[PDB]
Amino acid sequence: HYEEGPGKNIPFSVENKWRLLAMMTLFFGSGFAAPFFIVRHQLLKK
Amino acid sequence: HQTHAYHMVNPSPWPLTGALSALLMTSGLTMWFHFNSMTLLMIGLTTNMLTMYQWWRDVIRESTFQGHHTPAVQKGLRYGMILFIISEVLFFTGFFWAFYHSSLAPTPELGGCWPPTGIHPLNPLEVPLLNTSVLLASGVSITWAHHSLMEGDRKHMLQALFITITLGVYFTLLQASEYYEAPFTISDGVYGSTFFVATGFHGLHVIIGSTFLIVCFFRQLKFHFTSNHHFGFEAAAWYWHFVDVVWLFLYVSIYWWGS
Amino acid sequence: KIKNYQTAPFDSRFPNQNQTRNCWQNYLDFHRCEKAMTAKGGDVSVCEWYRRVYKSLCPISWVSTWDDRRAEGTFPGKI
Amino acid sequence: KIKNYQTAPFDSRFPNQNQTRNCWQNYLDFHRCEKAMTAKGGDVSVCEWYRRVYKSLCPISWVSTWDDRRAEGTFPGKI
Amino acid sequence: ASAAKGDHGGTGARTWRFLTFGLALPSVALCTLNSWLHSGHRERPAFIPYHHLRIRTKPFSWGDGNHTFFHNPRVNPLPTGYEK
Amino acid sequence: FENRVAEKQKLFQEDNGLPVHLKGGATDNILYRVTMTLCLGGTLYSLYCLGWASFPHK
Amino acid sequence: MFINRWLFSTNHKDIGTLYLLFGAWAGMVGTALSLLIRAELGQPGTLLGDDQIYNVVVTAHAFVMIFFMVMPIMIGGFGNWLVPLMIGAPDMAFPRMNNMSFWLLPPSFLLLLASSMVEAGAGTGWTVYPPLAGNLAHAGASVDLTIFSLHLAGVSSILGAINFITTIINMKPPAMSQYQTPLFVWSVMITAVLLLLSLPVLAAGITMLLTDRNLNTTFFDPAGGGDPILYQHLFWFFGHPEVYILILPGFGMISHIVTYYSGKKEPFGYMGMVWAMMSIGFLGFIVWAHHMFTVGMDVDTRAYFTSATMIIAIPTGVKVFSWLATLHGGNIKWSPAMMWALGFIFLFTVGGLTGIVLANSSLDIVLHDTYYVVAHFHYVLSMGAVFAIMGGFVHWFPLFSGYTLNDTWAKIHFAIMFVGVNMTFFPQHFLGLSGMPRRYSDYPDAYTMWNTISSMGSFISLTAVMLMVFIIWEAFASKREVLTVDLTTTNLEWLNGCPPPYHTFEEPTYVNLK
Amino acid sequence: MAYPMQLGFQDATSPIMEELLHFHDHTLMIVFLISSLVLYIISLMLTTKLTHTSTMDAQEVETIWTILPAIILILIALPSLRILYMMDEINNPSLTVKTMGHQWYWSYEYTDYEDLSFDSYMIPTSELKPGELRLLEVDNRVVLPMEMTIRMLVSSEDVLHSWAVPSLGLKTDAIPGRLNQTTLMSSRPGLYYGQCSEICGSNHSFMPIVLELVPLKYFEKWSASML
Ligand SMILES: CCCCCCCCCCCCCCCCCC(=O)OCC(COC(=O)CCCCCCCCCCCCCCCCC)OC(=O)CCCCCCCCCCCCCCCCC
Ligand code: HEA
Ligand code: HEA
Ligand SMILES: CCCCC/C=C\C/C=C\C/C=C\C/C=C\CCCC(=O)O[C@H](COC(=O)CCCCCCCCCCCCCCCCC)COP(=O)(O)OCCN
Ligand SMILES: CCCCC/C=C\C/C=C\C/C=C\C/C=C\CCCC(=O)O[C@H](COC(=O)CCCCCCCCCCCCCCCCC)COP(=O)(O)OCCN
Ligand SMILES: CCCCC/C=C/C/C=C\CCCCCCCC(=O)O[C@H](COC(=O)CCCCCCCCCCCCCCC)COP(=O)(O)OCC[N+](C)(C)C
Ligand SMILES: CCCCCC/C=C\CCCCCCCCCC(=O)O[C@H](COC(=O)CCCCCCCCCCCCCCC)COP(=O)(O)OC[C@@H](O)CO
Ligand SMILES: CCCCCC/C=C\CCCCCCCCCC(=O)O[C@H](COC(=O)CCCCCCCCCCCCCCC)COP(=O)(O)OC[C@@H](O)CO
Ligand SMILES: CCCCCC/C=C\CCCCCCCCCC(=O)O[C@H](COC(=O)CCCCCCCCCCCCCCC)COP(=O)(O)OC[C@@H](O)CO
Ligand SMILES: CCCCCCCCCCO[C@H]1O[C@H](CO)[C@@H](O[C@H]2O[C@@H](CO)[C@@H](O)[C@H](O)[C@@H]2O)[C@@H](O)[C@H]1O
Ligand SMILES: C[C@H](CCC(=O)O)[C@H]1CC[C@@H]2[C@H]3[C@H](O)C[C@@H]4C[C@@H](O)CC[C@]4(C)[C@@H]3C[C@@H](O)[C@@]21C
Ligand SMILES: C[C@H](CCC(=O)O)[C@H]1CC[C@H]2[C@@H]3[C@H](O)C[C@@H]4C[C@H](O)CC[C@]4(C)[C@H]3C[C@H](O)[C@]12C
Ligand SMILES: C[C@H](CCC(=O)O)[C@H]1CC[C@H]2[C@@H]3[C@H](O)C[C@@H]4C[C@H](O)CC[C@]4(C)[C@H]3C[C@H](O)[C@]12C
Ligand code: CUA
Ligand SMILES: [Cu+2]
Ligand SMILES: [Mg+2]
Ligand code: NA
Repeated sequence: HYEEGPGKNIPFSVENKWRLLAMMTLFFGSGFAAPFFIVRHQLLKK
Repeated sequence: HQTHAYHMVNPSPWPLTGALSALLMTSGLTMWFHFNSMTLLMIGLTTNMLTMYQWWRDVIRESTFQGHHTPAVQKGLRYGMILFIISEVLFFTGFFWAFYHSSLAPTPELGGCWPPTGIHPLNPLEVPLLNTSVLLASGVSITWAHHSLMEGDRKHMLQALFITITLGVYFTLLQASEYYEAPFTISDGVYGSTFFVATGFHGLHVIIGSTFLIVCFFRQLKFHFTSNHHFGFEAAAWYWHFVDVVWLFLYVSIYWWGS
Repeated sequence: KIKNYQTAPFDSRFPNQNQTRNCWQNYLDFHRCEKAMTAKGGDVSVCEWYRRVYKSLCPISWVSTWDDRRAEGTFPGKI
Repeated sequence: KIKNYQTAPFDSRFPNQNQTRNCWQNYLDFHRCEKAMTAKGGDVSVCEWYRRVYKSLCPISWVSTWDDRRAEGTFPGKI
Repeated sequence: ASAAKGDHGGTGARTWRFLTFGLALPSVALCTLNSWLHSGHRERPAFIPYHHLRIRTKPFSWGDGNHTFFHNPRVNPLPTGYEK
Repeated sequence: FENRVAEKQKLFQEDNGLPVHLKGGATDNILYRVTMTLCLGGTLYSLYCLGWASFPHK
Repeated sequence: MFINRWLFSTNHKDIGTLYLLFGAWAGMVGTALSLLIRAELGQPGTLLGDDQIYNVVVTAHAFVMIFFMVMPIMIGGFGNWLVPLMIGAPDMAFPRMNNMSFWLLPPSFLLLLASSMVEAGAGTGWTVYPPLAGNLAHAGASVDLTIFSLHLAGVSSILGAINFITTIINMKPPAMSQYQTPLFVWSVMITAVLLLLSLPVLAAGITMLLTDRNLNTTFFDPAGGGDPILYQHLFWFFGHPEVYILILPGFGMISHIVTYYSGKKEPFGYMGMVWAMMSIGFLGFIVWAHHMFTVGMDVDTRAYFTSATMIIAIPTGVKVFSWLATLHGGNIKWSPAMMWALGFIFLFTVGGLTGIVLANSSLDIVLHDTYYVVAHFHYVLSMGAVFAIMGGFVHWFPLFSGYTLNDTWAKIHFAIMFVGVNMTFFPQHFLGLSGMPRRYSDYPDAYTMWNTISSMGSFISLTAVMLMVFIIWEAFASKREVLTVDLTTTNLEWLNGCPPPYHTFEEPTYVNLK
Repeated sequence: MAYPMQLGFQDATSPIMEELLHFHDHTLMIVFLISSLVLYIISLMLTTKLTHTSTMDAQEVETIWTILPAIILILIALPSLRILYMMDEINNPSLTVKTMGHQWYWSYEYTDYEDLSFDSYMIPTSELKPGELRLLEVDNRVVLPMEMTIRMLVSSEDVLHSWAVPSLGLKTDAIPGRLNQTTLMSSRPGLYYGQCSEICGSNHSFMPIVLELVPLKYFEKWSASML
């Protein structure tokens, strides 16, 4: 069986709030950054 | 322990393999259409077949072998199949809409008439009529198969089901031959477009339907069905009637009225 | 003669925003009439009205394409 | 001119035993043509073929009734 | 409608089998007779390069890109006409 | 043919803690590993194809 | 154990969590795209390039916000999490198929990203109209990857619809009739019915565009006797129901939030609310041509579509007044969720009203394809749908996670967002009335002031989005565990604690028939 | 054209656009009234310590909020449909002009008598003469006779485009293989601008429409000289 309770019903860990901040930063940051880099990609092709 | 009658399904990998196989097939179609390669498509079709095979195998294991299909579970599966068929009906509706739109207001490029100038339609009284008698006949034989199963008659259920399948195959072979013989092609304007895409998707459904019936035939051979519990057969029969009704609309609309 | 045409008048047969058929019809009519007159020994001046109307309504590229096709033998319409 | 007519030839548009529309169509065609020619300043001789065909096919009483009705203003066909 | 036969006292397996062999299959046999009679290759019409037919906006992803999937040499002309 | 459903019922109800998709035996394992390998490998390959198509080959 | 739980899930809660995560990520992508749009229009001139790269951005912004953010969050996230709990069900009818609806989304999203990576992207508008979207004006794989993305998202939603309808009809307690289920459950079922009926038509239509592009069919090509307008009919037949699919679950959550924070045990006029959602769902299938008032249709067809479209204001009006009537006499709790709901009621009404202005085919001649339309839909989507999602998120976050957010920070988040979206979209009404066209990378000089103010408002919204990420972090970082929740007698989803155990309702609820 | 900081519609140049302005004023008042009424009621519900949390009956007040909106919708539909039908009235034009959309410019054809036709491209910003409008000027304007009923036929030779002139209340999609009709009638002489209103690719933002309305006499001379 699986772990249950606050902080245990999720695919990411919230054991360390700083490691968590790193996770969330990469997660949400990669999403927000993607369009900018795709725009850069399109501009650097021609 | 649970005190409800519903099915708590074991964690399964098939939803993921199925989703990935969808990515491989669409990626694959793109590679084929634009980068002249069928590698991705081949892998996609293979993992798709493997996913469906294992997923449905597990459903049989959960029901026939483990007894998880209580009346409540079976009731839900009934709604599920009816809903699926409804969405299939709406899919075809889009193709019929395209057909009527084009045929009721023939544009000047067609000669302002329907069928377009240069198009020589198949005779609806020849193979298309035969195809119609074939599917209607299979609708009768599958009903005999259903009653035989309910009456606990194994031999006649198998016999009727075999006849139903043979008829579906006959239709498929006839259609394949008609496709080859047709003087018009999919590239012959909107007439060929509507004709081949609509009858083509219908032919695909006949193949899917026949396969479903074949699965039932072998599950029957293996004594999976009881005279009272045989949802797989019921679903296959509902799907088969759907395929039959879509053909009747195609026959009347495209082959007859549209000629 | 019974002319003095400004532009193609309202035609009750084609009263809506889509005027595609109006152009098509008149183009057909002119070429059918022109063929009948050139054949039976008569004058194409009777086909004038249709010529003026289709000329007024039909995009130049349409008329040009249709003309090219009638010459090529690939015009889909009946003339 | 282009004639030397014996009788109305086979017409692929009316290949069946019921020939009612063949007569009607040619009667309409002649009177439509005759109206177009007498109008735009031309000659009715171009309409000859239709006249010969309908005269050959149409019962005298039908032509007679239709003629009376065109005169009376009660002809239901479009001319 | 009501057809032209009768039963209805109880539509069961025997009845549906009766319909399968007494009505359905015979119908299929007749239509199979009719079809494998009115067949015979009808003479292919003269080719006319109509612009609304033999469409080619992008080559097909198979063969030489100019032949339809179920191309029949005998009855399907290419945009340039029938084949040799 | 003879009715062997009871044998299959015994096998699939055997308390061995295996999920239904692997409860049939060693073959289930193989088929699963084949399926998953083709899926993940095929996905990696599609990513590679995307990378290739993303750039012009002038 | 990690893989079995998160990749092989057959649990409605975990699957709902995956959807919420996916939708949150998609929201960041959609926000970035909206920033690129407003950066390009922030001052006269060209920033990124011509209309192609600009419209590839506009097109992706729409697809991401609609298909990857709103639908996954509302239906897949809140739907999966709450529906089973609200009817006391042990899980969804098809728990395994439910997992596939989720897993089809990442591949679908990958195809969308692929389409913008290859060639020059698909700069067609989210409506993907041919011939611009055809193989001559948009040669290459881009548009084909876009169509495939829609196919996968389509299959995901259709299977999801089948699962929700079956669960809602078949898995309520024996004594509970359909007229005893919460309004959110009603909103999800109706939404599922709209999805089941509309997506297959879209699928038919985009498949025909695919064949026109790759198999030489000519459904939309006049050269073969086709018609570009046929595509529009097929698209919009799905397109209008789609906008109601985007707002219905929102209406459902608003009913729960307004009732809850008004300290009421029930929403005002329950049966009228059910009637209203059903009517809206029905009417939503017979008004599609209002997206085609300038294509050249007969005047009678246009008079019909104008009339049919306005009727929806009646049932929608019943819902608005019922929400106000639920607030009436309440012991109002000014929580952050309530704020989002109150903003929704007002802002959605404004957006709906401008929709009624657009319903008039006469006026629409001048407003069509201008920023007046963009203003209308962003009030109902970026304020309506989004506020419902934010309200539901702050209200149920404690339930899903077991932790509480900081209310003050959440109220600050609401204030910033409220200013941002209004500053962004209100001026767009002026731009529309005055004639600024949609899908333009640059505009005539006269439109400069309003475009400048609109782009500044979009930056304020960005600040709100960044703050929200921090707020969620702070909740998980501090770990304030939930103890008690009020009104559980009329909010069954909270009755199993926060978060509820993996398996809930193993022993079903007891409900007498009397 | 639109001017800096404009809030509403461009001034009406045709009788029909005038008609739309009054219909919009009528509709907008209702929009303001309903939206402010809703905002007011929200504030009213939220500003009292008095409570009533027991079950409230609804089959009474729902008659009010069903009949009222129904009446209001009819009050909007009546003038809306009157205008709709008015735009469809048979008017019998004195001139027919065709316009074909292209990627990315418009071509015009005046083929009633002579076979006159020309392309109309946007003047590049680098090329504007002092005082000219950026993105709005074209090399060849659509010269038309003022105070006359003109039939405009719109189509396209490639992708979809849309021919619009806001000051005249016009917007007709340009669809390949289709000939859409609209009628134009300017109450005044002058220059009237519009822009392509259907996404058509790379230069969708840069293919404007400029109408030049002059008296019949000048229209004729211009006709001749443009041979
Ligand atoms: C941000 C830029 C602002 C620029 C302002 C105008 C400058 C005028 C100079 C100088 C002014 C005088 C000289 C010019 C007169 C031109 C008359 C004209 O041609 O007339 C037509 C024009 C102009 O209309 C006007 O006559 C302007 C009306 C402005 C109403 C503003 C409500 C604003 C609320 C909060 C501030 C805005 C942001 C939040 C908005 C939140 C949603 C409303 O075009 C419109 O129709 C624009 C509006 C479209 C429809 C929106 C409908 C629902 C809106 C609000 C309901 C609020 C109810 C509660 C009461 C309000 C509660 C908050
Ligand atoms: C749901 C739909 C949605 C949403 C929310 C938005 C939001 C925004 N949109 Fe819009 N937009 C569309 C759908 C949407 N849009 C569509 C359909 C089009 C038409 C496309 C076409 O023409 O083809 C369009 C077009 C469009 C244009 C017109 C482009 C043109 O015609 O040239 C502009 C211009 O300013 C614009 C701007 C913005 C901005 C600044 C926002 C900002 O308000 C965004 C602010 C950020 C958010 C509101 C996201 C927050 C949500 C989350 C991050 C989830 C959080 C996670 C949890 C709570 C779990 N959008
Ligand atoms: C959440 C999404 C959503 C919702 C719910 C709606 C709701 C409505 N929409 Fe909107 N609409 C869109 C999303 C949405 N729309 C999008 C995305 C587009 C553009 C697509 C594109 O081109 O890309 C669009 C486009 C659009 C057009 C096409 C305009 C054009 O392209 O030229 C029209 C036309 O009629 C329209 C009308 C309406 C109407 C009448 C409603 C009605 O449902 C609103 C009813 C609500 C009210 C009226 C307010 C509450 C009522 C009261 C307080 C009662 C009293 C009121 C009266 C008496 C009037 N919409
Ligand atoms: C024997 C009868 C049964 C029909 C199907 C059997 C074999 C064909 C292979 C797959 C067909 C499946 C669905 C139909 C899709 C396109 C129409 C095909 C119907 C067909 O087979 O039409 C043929 C064209 O083949 C063509 O291009 C076909 C080219 C094959 C490539 C398939 C293209 C794949 C596109 C699929 C889109 C998938 C999207 C579906 C989404 C579903 C909902 C999300 C007709 O042949 P022809 O030579 O033009 O004329 C005959 C002249 N003698
Ligand atoms: C020109 C166009 C061309 C294209 C046309 C193409 C094809 C034509 C169309 C159709 C023909 C095809 C196949 C027909 C054959 C079999 C279908 C199966 C039906 C069947 O056999 O149904 C049975 C009974 O009826 C039941 O389901 C009854 C219960 C049904 C439940 C599912 C429905 C729920 C979905 C939403 C509800 C709608 C609400 C209506 C009110 C709305 C008001 C506006 C099975 O039982 P069950 O589910 O346990 O229900 C228990 C109730 N006795
Ligand atoms: C286009 C826009 C349209 C504009 C909208 C117009 C809004 C309508 C305006 C007024 C509605 C008038 C309703 C009158 C109801 C009387 C209220 C009352 O007082 O509420 C109850 C009645 O129950 C009941 O109807 C149940 C309680 C009240 C039921 C109605 C209250 C809801 C009213 C709406 C709330 C505001 C939202 C307005 C929406 C715009 C009280 O019960 P009793 O006195 O028997 O028991 C108390 C015991 N005694 C006997 C000792 C006193
Ligand atoms: C259905 C019960 C409700 C009853 C309400 C009626 C609503 C729809 C049914 C009516 C359809 C037949 C009407 C055709 C008669 C007109 C002939 C015609 O010509 O209409 C044509 C299109 O019709 C077409 O495809 C029509 C194509 C169909 C579009 C309708 C969409 C609804 C389908 C979804 C419903 C799912 C049902 C599930 C099936 C069991 C073309 O359009 P025109 O504007 O003429 O263009 C010609 C111009 O050159 C001149 O202006
Ligand atoms: C060349 C051929 C390849 C082409 C691709 C597709 C190929 C084959 C598709 C054929 C479908 C096969 C389905 C087999 C399902 C077997 C499992 C089954 O039928 O499972 C049954 C449940 O029904 C269930 O889940 C019902 C399951 C519903 C499945 C029906 C779905 C059809 C799939 C269509 C997919 C394509 C869509 C169209 C594309 C545009 C098990 O319950 P019972 O029967 O009551 O047994 C219990 C008793 O024994 C107790 O005593
Ligand atoms: C360009 C090409 C695009 C290609 C996209 C392809 C997308 C996916 C491809 C791979 C998917 C195939 C894998 C098999 C799926 C079977 C689902 C199924 O059979 O699901 C069943 C439920 O749906 C039911 O019955 C009834 C519903 C049956 C649905 C069958 C699934 C077919 C998927 C295609 C749908 C197309 C949509 C049609 C409309 C256009 C069973 O439910 P489970 O939760 O499993 O178990 C519950 C247990 O109690 C059973 O004992
Ligand atoms: C929603 C369900 C639908 C899913 C998608 C349907 C997938 C359809 C697959 C079609 O695949 C094929 O592709 C080919 C093209 O490569 C063929 O080979 C051929 O193509 C060639 C390659 O150029 C030639 O060498 C040969 O002659 C030959 O005909 C071919 O037989 C066929 O199998
Ligand atoms: C073997 C089995 C009898 C029952 C049993 O398995 O004990 C018999 C009875 C009826 C079945 C047959 C049916 O009569 C229908 C078919 C008729 C034949 O022409 C070919 C095989 C055929 C497809 C079947 C094969 C046969 O082996 C079956 C399966
Ligand atoms: C828009 C659609 C045609 C789509 C197409 O061209 O493919 C057509 C088909 C049938 C039409 C409807 C039917 O002809 C019945 C009605 C006729 C009235 O004159 C207008 C509304 C009316 C309700 C029509 C509206 C609209 O023009 C419909 C719905
Ligand atoms: C009859 C039905 C359910 C009542 C119940 O069983 O509780 C109720 C629910 C909502 C009601 C409708 C809504 O209140 C909206 C409308 C209100 C008007 O007062 C009468 C008609 C009106 C259209 C109502 C008719 C009828 O009383 C409905 C449809
Ligand atoms: Cu031309 Cu936009
Ligand atoms: Cu709509
Ligand atoms: Mg448009
Ligand atoms: Na710009």
